[PDB]
Amino acid sequence: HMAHLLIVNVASHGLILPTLTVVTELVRRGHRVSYVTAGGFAEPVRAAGATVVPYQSEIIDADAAEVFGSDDLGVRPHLMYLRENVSVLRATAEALDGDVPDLVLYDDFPFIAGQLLAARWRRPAVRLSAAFASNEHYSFSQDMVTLAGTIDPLDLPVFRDTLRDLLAEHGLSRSVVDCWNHVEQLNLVFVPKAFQIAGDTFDDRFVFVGPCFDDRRFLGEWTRPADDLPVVLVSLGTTFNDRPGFFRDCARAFDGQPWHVVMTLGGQVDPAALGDLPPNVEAHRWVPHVKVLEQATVCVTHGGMGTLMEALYWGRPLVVVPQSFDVQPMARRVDQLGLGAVLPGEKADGDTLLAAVGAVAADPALLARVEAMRGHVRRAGGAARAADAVEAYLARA
Ligand SMILES: COC(=O)NC1=C2/C(=C\CSSSC)[C@](O)(C#C/C=C\C#C[C@@H]2O[C@@H]2O[C@H](C)[C@@H](NO)[C@H](O)[C@H]2O)CC1=O
Ligand SMILES: Cc1cn([C@H]2C[C@H](O)[C@@H](COP(=O)(O)OP(=O)(O)O)O2)c(=O)[nH]c1=O
Repeated sequence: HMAHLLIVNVASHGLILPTLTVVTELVRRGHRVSYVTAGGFAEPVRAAGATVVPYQSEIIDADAAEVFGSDDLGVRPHLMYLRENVSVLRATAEALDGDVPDLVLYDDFPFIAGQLLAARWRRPAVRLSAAFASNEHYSFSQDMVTLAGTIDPLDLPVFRDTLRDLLAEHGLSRSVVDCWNHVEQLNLVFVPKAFQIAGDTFDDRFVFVGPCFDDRRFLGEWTRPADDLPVVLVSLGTTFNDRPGFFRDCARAFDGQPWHVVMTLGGQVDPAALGDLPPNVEAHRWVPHVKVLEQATVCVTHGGMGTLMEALYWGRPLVVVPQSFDVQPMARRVDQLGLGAVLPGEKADGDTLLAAVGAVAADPALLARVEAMRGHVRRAGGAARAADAVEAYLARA
C-alpha cells in the first residue's frame, strides 16, 4: 500500500490550506509526501508532514487586481498563468526525476503541469479542487473567464502556441483543447456535493470531501471578548483586499452597535491605516478564521470558498460581499441556496452591511437552510475520506 505521493500546487492560501490535513492523514498512514510550494508556505507545509519542493513563484508576489487590470484582454494574467505552470513543471521534474512518485496530485491551477508530469512519469493522477469542480457540464474556468471579461486563453495565439509546443516537446499525445478540458480519473473536491454547482451531474470520478482543517496556529491565534456581544467575522480574503475604505466604513457603522466585529485584512492593508477603531471592533492582518467562526454569530465574507466552507462548517449565516470575478460563482450559489444575503460590489457599504448582518442573524427560514447545509458539510468526510479514496485509487492503479 505504502506510496510516494506528490502534491503539485502553487503559492496561494486558498489553494494550500484545505490540503494540509490531508497531507497529515496520509503521512500518518505511512505514506511519503512531496509537496510543491514556494516562500513562506514552505513552513506550514513541512509541519504538515510533507517534504517541500521549492519552485520560483510569480503569483506569490503579484497583486491580482493589478495583474488583471494591466491590459484589457488579460494577456498578462494568461501568460503569467502559463509561466507559473511552467516554473512548477521544471522544478518538480528536476527534483523528482530520480525519485519518481506513484501518484501525482495536482490542484486546478497547475493542472497543465499536473497532466504533463503524470504523462512524463507514466503515473496515475488526482486533481484537487479548492473551489467548484468542473466537468463536461459545468466549467469553473469558463465561468471565471467570462466574469473576468478577459479573452478566452485559447483565443490568444501566443498562449495557444506556447501550450502547444509544451505538449509537443513532452510527447504528450493530446491536443491543446483536449488537454485544456481534460477531466482527471479521480478528483478530490473540498466542498460538499450539495454546494457544488450542478452537483448532481458529477459522477464517481469526483469525491466531495468538503473542508478539513486544523487549528492553524501559523495564522496567529484568537480569543473572543469577555462580554456577551455576538461575534461577527468580516473579511475580504487574501486576494482582492486592498480596500481601506471598506474596512473603515465597516468599523464606523458597527460603532456603538450590539455586535463584536473581527476584521481580517489578509496581509494587504495596514491595521494602522484604518485609524481609531470602536472598542467593539478588532482589526488583524491575520487570524485563523476557523477560530473566529467557532465563536461567531454571522460571517461576512467576499465569498472565498475556504471562508464560506469554514463558516458553513459551523452553521453560520452569511453576508457575502463579492468584490471580484473569482468569487462571483460562490456568492451566486449562496444566494441560490438561500444561505445568506449577498451584497455585490458597491452595495456593501457599512450601513447596508449592518442591516444585513442583523437580518441574517434573525431569519429563521435562512437559519434552517444554513443548519441543513452544515449537515452536508459534516457528512462530507474530510481528510479521512480523501485518504481512503487516494488509497483505493492506488490499489486500482
Ligand atoms: C483555476 O483555473 C485558472 O487558474 N484559470 C486561469 C486563471 C488565470 C490566471 C491566474 S494566474 S495570474 S495572477 C492574478 C488566467 O490567466 C485567466 C483568466 C480569467 C479568470 C481567471 C482565472 C485563473 O486565475 C485565478 O485568479 C483568481 C483571482 C484566483 N482566485 O482568487 C484563482 O486562484 C486563480 O485560478 C487563465 C487561466 O487558465
Ligand atoms: C484573510 C484570512 C484568510 N484566512 C484563510 C481562510 C481561507 O481558508 C483561506 C483563503 O482565504 P479566503 O477568505 O477564502 O479568501 P481568498 O478568496 O483570498 O482565498 O485563508 C484566515 O484564516 N485568516 C485570515 O485573516
